[PDB]
Amino acid sequence: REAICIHIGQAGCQVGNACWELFCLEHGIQPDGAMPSDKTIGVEDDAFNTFFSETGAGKHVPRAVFLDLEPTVVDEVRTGTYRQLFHPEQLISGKEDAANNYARGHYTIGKEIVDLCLDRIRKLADNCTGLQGFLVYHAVGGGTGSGLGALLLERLSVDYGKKSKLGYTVYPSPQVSTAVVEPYNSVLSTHSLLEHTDVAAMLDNEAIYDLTRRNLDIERPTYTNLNRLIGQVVSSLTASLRFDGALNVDLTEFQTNLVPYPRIHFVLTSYAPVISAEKAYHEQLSVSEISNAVFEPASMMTKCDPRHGKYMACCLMYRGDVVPKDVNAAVATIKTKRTIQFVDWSPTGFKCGINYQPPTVVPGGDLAKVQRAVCMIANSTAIAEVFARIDHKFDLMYSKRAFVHWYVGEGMEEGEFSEAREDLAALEKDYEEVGAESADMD
Amino acid sequence: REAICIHIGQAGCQVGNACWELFCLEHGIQPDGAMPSDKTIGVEDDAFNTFFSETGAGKHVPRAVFLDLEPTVVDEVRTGTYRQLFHPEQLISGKEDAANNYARGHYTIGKEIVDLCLDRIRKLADNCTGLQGFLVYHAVGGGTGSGLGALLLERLSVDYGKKSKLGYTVYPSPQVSTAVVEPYNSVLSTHSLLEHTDVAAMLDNEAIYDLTRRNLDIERPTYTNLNRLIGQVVSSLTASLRFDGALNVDLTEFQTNLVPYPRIHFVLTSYAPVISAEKAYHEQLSVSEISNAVFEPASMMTKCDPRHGKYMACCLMYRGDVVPKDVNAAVATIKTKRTIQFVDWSPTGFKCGINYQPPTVVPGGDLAKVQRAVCMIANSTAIAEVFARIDHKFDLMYSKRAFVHWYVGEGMEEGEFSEAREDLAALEKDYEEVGAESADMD
Amino acid sequence: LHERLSSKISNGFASSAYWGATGELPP
Amino acid sequence: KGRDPTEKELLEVERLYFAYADDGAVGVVQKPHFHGPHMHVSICNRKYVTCPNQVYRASLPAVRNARSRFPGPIPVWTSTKNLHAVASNDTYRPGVHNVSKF
Amino acid sequence: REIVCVQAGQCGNQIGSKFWEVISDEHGVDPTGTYQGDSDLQLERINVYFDEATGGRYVPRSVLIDLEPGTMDSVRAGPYGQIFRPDNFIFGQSGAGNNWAKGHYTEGAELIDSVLDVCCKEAESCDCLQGFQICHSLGGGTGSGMGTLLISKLREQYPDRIMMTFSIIPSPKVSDTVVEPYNTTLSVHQLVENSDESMCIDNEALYDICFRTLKLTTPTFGDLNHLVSAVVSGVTCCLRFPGQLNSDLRKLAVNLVPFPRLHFFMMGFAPLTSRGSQQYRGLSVPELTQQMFDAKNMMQAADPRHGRYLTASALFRGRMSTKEVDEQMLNVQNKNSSYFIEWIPNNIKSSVCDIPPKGLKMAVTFIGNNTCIQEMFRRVGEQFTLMFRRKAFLHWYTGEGMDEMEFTEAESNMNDLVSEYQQYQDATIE
Amino acid sequence: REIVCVQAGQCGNQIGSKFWEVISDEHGVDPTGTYQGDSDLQLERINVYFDEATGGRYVPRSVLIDLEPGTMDSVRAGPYGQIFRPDNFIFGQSGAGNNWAKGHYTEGAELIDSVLDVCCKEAESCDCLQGFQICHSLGGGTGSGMGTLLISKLREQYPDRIMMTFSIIPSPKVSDTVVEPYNTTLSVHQLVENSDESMCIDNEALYDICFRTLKLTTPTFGDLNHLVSAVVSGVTCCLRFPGQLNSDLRKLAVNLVPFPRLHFFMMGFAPLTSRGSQQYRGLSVPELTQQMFDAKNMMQAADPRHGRYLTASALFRGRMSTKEVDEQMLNVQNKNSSYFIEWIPNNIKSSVCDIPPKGLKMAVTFIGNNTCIQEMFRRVGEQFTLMFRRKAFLHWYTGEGMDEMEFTEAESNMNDLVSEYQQYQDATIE
Amino acid sequence: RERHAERLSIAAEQMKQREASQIRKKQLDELYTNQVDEDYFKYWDLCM
Ligand SMILES: Nc1nc2c(ncn2[C@@H]2O[C@H](COP(=O)(O)OP(=O)(O)OP(=O)(O)O)[C@@H](O)[C@H]2O)c(=O)[nH]1
Ligand SMILES: Nc1nc2c(ncn2[C@@H]2O[C@H](COP(=O)(O)OP(=O)(O)OP(=O)(O)O)[C@@H](O)[C@H]2O)c(=O)[nH]1
Ligand SMILES: Nc1nc2c(ncn2[C@@H]2O[C@H](COP(=O)(O)OP(=O)(O)O)[C@@H](O)[C@H]2O)c(=O)[nH]1
Ligand SMILES: Nc1nc2c(ncn2[C@@H]2O[C@H](COP(=O)(O)OP(=O)(O)O)[C@@H](O)[C@H]2O)c(=O)[nH]1
Ligand SMILES: [Mg+2]
Ligand SMILES: [Mg+2]
Repeated sequence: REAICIHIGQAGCQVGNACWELFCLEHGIQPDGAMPSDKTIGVEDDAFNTFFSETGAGKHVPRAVFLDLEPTVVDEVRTGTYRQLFHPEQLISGKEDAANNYARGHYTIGKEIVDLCLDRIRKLADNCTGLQGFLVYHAVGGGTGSGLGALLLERLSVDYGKKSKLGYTVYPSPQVSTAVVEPYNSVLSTHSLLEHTDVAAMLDNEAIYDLTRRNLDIERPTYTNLNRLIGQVVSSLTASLRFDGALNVDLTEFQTNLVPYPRIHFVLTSYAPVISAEKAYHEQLSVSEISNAVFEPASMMTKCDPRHGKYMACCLMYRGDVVPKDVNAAVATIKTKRTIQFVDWSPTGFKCGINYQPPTVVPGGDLAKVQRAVCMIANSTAIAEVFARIDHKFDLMYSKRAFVHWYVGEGMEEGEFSEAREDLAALEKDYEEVGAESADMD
Repeated sequence: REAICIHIGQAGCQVGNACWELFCLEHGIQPDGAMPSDKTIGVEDDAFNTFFSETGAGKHVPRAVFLDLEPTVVDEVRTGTYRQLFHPEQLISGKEDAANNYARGHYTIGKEIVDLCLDRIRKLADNCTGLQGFLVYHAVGGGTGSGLGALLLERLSVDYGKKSKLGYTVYPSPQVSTAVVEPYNSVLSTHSLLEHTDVAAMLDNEAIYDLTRRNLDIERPTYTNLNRLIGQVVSSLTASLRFDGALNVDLTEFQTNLVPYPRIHFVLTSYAPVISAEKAYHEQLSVSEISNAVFEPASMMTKCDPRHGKYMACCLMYRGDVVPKDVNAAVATIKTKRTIQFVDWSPTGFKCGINYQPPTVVPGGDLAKVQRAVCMIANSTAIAEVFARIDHKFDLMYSKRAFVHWYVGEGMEEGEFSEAREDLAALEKDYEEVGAESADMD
Repeated sequence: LHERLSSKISNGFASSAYWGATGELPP
Repeated sequence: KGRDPTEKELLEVERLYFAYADDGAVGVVQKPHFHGPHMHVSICNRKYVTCPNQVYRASLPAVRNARSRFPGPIPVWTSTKNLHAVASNDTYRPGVHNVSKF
Repeated sequence: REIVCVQAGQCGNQIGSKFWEVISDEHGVDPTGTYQGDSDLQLERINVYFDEATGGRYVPRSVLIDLEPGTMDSVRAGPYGQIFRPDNFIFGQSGAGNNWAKGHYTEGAELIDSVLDVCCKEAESCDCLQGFQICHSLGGGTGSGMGTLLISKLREQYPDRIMMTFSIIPSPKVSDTVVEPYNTTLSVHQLVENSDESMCIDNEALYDICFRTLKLTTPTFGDLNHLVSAVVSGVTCCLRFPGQLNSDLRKLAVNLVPFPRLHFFMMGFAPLTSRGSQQYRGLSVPELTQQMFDAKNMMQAADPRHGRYLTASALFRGRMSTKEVDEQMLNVQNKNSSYFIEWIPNNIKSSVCDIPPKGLKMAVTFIGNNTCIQEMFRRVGEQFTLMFRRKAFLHWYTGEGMDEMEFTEAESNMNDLVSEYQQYQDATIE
Repeated sequence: REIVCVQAGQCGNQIGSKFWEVISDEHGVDPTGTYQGDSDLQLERINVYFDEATGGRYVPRSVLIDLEPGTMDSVRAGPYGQIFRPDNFIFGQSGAGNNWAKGHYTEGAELIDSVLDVCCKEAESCDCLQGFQICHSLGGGTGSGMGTLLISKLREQYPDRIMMTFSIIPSPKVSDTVVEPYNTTLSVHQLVENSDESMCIDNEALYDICFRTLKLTTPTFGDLNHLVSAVVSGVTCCLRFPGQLNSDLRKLAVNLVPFPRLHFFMMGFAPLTSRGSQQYRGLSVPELTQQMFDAKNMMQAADPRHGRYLTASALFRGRMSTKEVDEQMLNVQNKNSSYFIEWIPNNIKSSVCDIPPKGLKMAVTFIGNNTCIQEMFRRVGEQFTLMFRRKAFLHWYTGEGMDEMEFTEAESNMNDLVSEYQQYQDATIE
Repeated sequence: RERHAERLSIAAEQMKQREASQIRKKQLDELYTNQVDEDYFKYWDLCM
């Protein structure tokens, strides 16, 4: 039933604004925390309970924390439109940033703030009766997102134990870039993240820019568009908890179905009817068409091509007016294709979910209104290329010790670079070896 | 049931405008794509489905793609009268033309554009349940039509396999000419077309100009007249799929009846009651008169005389108010003629078709209104003369390597000229060998 | 005379692929 | 042509630029490209430092200093002998000889 | 598909001023830069020659270069001069002195970096760049030296695009300057290597056009530059308006040039007729076809009757039938077979465009590749050999720094161009 | 996050006066100190540059230091002079005499304790202190000597903060004083040890900006100081207003400096254009980026084309799409790839801020770390070697008390800085 | 019949969204173009 959201740094807070806008508008909570219940349904309703708690006077308050080291974005949230929705203790802000240094976030500054975060999360978790996981939003390219996200996930993993942790992660894009030191922070993040996360979903801004140019008709997209797409994806995945349906899917089902070996937990994500109103009105949008859509690499929100690898597992979420026979016919058609390949040790490649609630339309939004949608998360060996290019860029800089004095001054041993780079080399070899056919190994 | 139309370059898009105008007017779809609401017929007809698909709100959209390398013609279609009919994805336009270079279309530019075209065609083929062939319109005289048409037909032939591919092709006229380098592009196109097309129909503008001068009373014809004639021919051939009749003819029947050996697949086409309104009232137009008309060389749409060769197979399509007994009596009278000769290995020379739907009348058109029409496609050895003349033109220029540096600069080996010219020489010898009587060889 | 020549310059801007096309359906 | 070339016709070897193909054949570059960076234009624009059409080795051409002249209409340039002396158009042109690799 | 213009020297800047007047008239752009046109067809391709400046305004994508600012103050003072961007005017301080070596080596290298910076600024702003267009005279000083210098730099930087030049060459009959042969010879040597396609115009041919065909009582250099601006704006018309059979500069080059050195072309424009005669003859495709091939209407002193056509191209503007174009080109090709090079089976390309220039029902521009162009270069070489044998004015060029071997290079290159044309003229099938 | 500014000597005091005019304008502070602004966005970060005194008024956290009071009376006479706290002006009674040793050792040590006392009083009042910002010239006397003295003392007392300097250095072409090389060499020796990040400006480059780009008819030192005040106020804009991608001085340092000695940077600001020309070209992100990398718009005499970029940073102000910023910065990195150091895979950081500088809808400031800065230091070292070999003026410095060994140490340290830049400037194919 | 009517209503809603999106696109394009006023040139050419 309940889930707690943790938003870290700039990308995570900005994506949080779009997420909470959507969850408010879909459930019907006013920006000041109220529910104008006007229906004659006779008995009350509970779908909000996953994301909101009531005090008793009927105000709603949400199950989230916003964590940042710089004040500006959280103070912008404090002064914005949703001022009265959040509890002021939930919005935590430090004085100064981690300056794109993972070492500064992890060792120097995040170590002071981290205990307040755990006290707030504990205070939330005590006001629950069926918590079934954490959703975490952060970017691994920046200093506080990497350092404090890793430190906080380590502490959470010790304190809460078996509870599942599902990450939505913005990785450094393969040729658009915003800062020089992105490879060092991403390598060190991935080193910490390997041990302490159950499924990690990867996003690249370059892919969502391509998708918004190609599918939507937007010449000049900005982060609010990308954040609204991410919010739609998270709403699709969590809808199985919140509304009636034929085949529900609990958050624990993802980890069991998607991860074959404990290091192989990085998944690709795509969403089908990303479409403009003029295209939406030029075409019918049947189940088989959107099922065909989720497998094209042009639909993905991460810049990787799955045609350079083999699929290991697929998880397909359908929401809206869909019938199981059409899902079966679609999946059988996908299975027929010759350019779609599964590893020979994974014969039963699919997990299905079917929910009746269609996706909500946001007043200022750019997506069309549609009767049905499908969302996919999938595990594929093609992902090894993302690590290989990050590792190549790391090798290029570290071969000349390009920036190391900053990291050593802010508290990190030089040895940590070699350890992390060797761990990522072993991860590359794992993805190379797992993809080797069984007939060759006798 | 379904057929997909592919329009390439300038001639193919302009002929497409006339074709889709005709198919709309024949079925009754309005320019905005909605059936008229004033009619109260009560029945809910589906015959359009061969060429249109419905979304569900009742708009119609057509099963076609328009492919060009220059923007201007496709932007004219986008801004024209049928703007709202087409889905915008179907109208594909590049930045710059193939500049009358087959090499530029095939190697440099079409190789870049071809994957978008293949993805659109795939998206069409996924929305079918009884696809029974591709119709392709292009000219082999220009650079993008030859190079990208060949490359795309080759890719279609690998991807779709056994499915039939029928081409409507504009060959270089024997004295009307538009560009200097036409022989090179036509030879290099034809080299690819031998392997990768099931039937190819050839058209020459000089013949349609002669036909519009002699039969119609038009002193100053232009391409819109020719394109309306071509549209009528395509409507006659595809009418067998769409309306009730005595003897239907599926698109797969053409290849079985017309092609004796796998290289001998180029056929001549003609159409009978091309007549003006003032002549139409001086003359009756019975079955036997139009059957006698289709055999005169003044009726042909390619500048060749079939009296210089021997027929192997003929396919006669009758549409309108015709009775089989009159078709049989006419064909037996034609068979009696002394200037019509069949090869002795082909005793049963004829295929017949009979459809009840008379030809549609277009408000601005130049053909008279007639109750019946017949259209013929036939295979004959006279066709060897067209290739022989394109060869001398190629040989005269190639003797001095007159333009080859353009082709070599745009990516082609000089060897490819000699290979194609030797293959066409072998095709000439094939037409000599196939036509020799068996009684002479004992 | 002047108005006729002034009107004679407006009609020089026209395209030829959809010349006279209207799209009305015969019943 | 069926004949072998004569000594006079073999002088054409000097006037042409030769190169190897990828498979080992010997050919002639019709239109050589600049040995510095240049443009190949397609559906997208791109800069190539090296391309197979180049004849000589790739190199970065020297450029003239942008701030060589005085900030004004007066005719004063920087000297060619050192980095601080000045010169004018008296008996020589100092603006044409300010090109340097670094 | 954007064109960048370069205007060099007095002749180039004046022709450019008339060209941008003609183009601004055709698209209905006011001399303040405001769009005032009356059909969307005018607006939808305005980007081809104009860039859009803020709140309404349009600016023309042209670079003006000259060695003495005398001309620049005159063009700024002209009726359309305000439209030009102030930063686009590049000028020196001392003159070219009518000397090629001075224009190429001393003041050339001084200015050339700022012109290349402006040309790069203009080129990199286009979303897709089509060829450059350059107007200059070959007989002058800054025109010849800096034009060929800039052409060489742009050819280094954009080798895959098109390079187009319009060039004025000294009359054998009415020269304005004594040292014309040196400047012409060195410039043609540069052009035959660098250019993809080059058009040549004789002022004597424009005078004969004006006096015999137009019967002008008192022609001026403005009329000659108006004829040139008319053809220049005509060649690009199919790039920027719809039509039944589109054509393009690259398609022209592919159909016109058989071998890369044979890229020198003749020019003509057909609907020319005096105000007294205009009441007597309506426009039609036969009239345009007869005038287009009439040597009275061709802009070079060499006449087609002494040579043979390798290739030709005709671009028609207006609402007209394709049948008449095809049948006219067929009838001329069949009836005139001796004037066409026989080892090419069809020499003429046709093209048809829907949109005529305002106030004309129809127009055609003719481009011809004819071997009789060899006679002009031979004549220039004769005047050069007369001057060079006696070292008549050579100390100026040698004082700038040239080795005498440069003059022998230019003579050898021009002689080889004449020889190559003469050899292809007398080739045979055997 | 509060910044403390220090302005030293006449040049520093004049630039400071123009800076505080620009900053007071952006936050709507009346010259009486009263807030008269029109949006809450102005108030919420006013603390960054102003401290609040009671009953509304705000006073600017700045220390004014000079050795002769002439400038202080001039700044008190200026239009904004009243805003400054009276106790913050520290001055002596006799000039520096254009001598580094005089400014550093004899009159320096007498005053320096009162300056440190004021700076500590100002620093300990902040709730959280950001780096210091210092403006001074290196060629002068009190600017060089007392600026570097104060920098050393503040770096001892606040080693965990940022130390940032903007510094003007004498042109080889347009100098006001004969003994400039000694003062420059000793100051660069002090800075390379003491500074965290140092920006260098040539008055010659600002004159070329004004004359070529702005076409000013009669420039004055006020214009030069406005260009400097524009870049200085632009660098801090993301500290004090909201935006889509925040940035900070420390974040700039972390991305710009690969190794601790390589901390000298070039500056530029893009939207510069004369009032006559501005009507002809609208501002846009491609235009700002193109001007931003154009060496015409860079504030030093050394040209980037003779070196290679290790790193660069661009800070954008205004309402704009992130896609255009990202794709433009990618396109510039791809198109000029030979000028970027190849062992760093992506050299550019971008940042976006919502609030532009007053009277422009959008602006960008550029900070660049380029090896061509070595040419400036080499030139100063050359002039020093000419003077030092002949003992040209050393008795003044030795009479103040300097050891010649100080001069040899400073020369050696600058020569090693030049060598470190020189190894990275040139390619090594091996 | 009920299902068909529901589909028609959704199509009408899509038409309305199309119109709103066109208006918003025009407004954003107007917002993103740059402009200059007199505060730009205030500090230059004073000769003080
Ligand atoms: N999709 C998306 N990407 C963002 C957003 N905000 C920042 N990014 C990207 O994430 C990376 C920057 O990470 P930041 O979140 O700014 O880093 P940080 O967490 O603030 O870390 P510090 O800079 O030390 O405070 C860049 O690649 C940005 O393009 C956002 O709102 N949406
Ligand atoms: N019947 C008919 N013939 C046409 C039409 N358009 C062009 N042609 C002929 O086809 C040949 C020209 O081929 P194009 O279609 O223009 O060549 P393209 O496909 O555009 O190739 P590119 O020029 O490289 O773009 C000439 O023989 C024309 O006469 C048309 O609409 N109808
Ligand atoms: N057709 C034409 N010729 C011109 C024009 N102006 C100058 N000329 C000719 O060009 C030659 C002079 O060259 P010029 O342009 O002055 O050379 P520059 O000094 O290098 O610019 C002479 O033959 C002039 O007759 C003009 O506006 N039109
Ligand atoms: N840009 C600028 N330069 C200045 C200003 N005042 C002086 N200078 C320059 O700085 C040098 C003189 O240094 P100065 O400031 O007098 O040194 P000080 O005596 O120690 O303060 C000369 O090159 C002057 O041209 C100013 O207000 N702005
Ligand atoms: Mg941050
Ligand atoms: Mg074409």
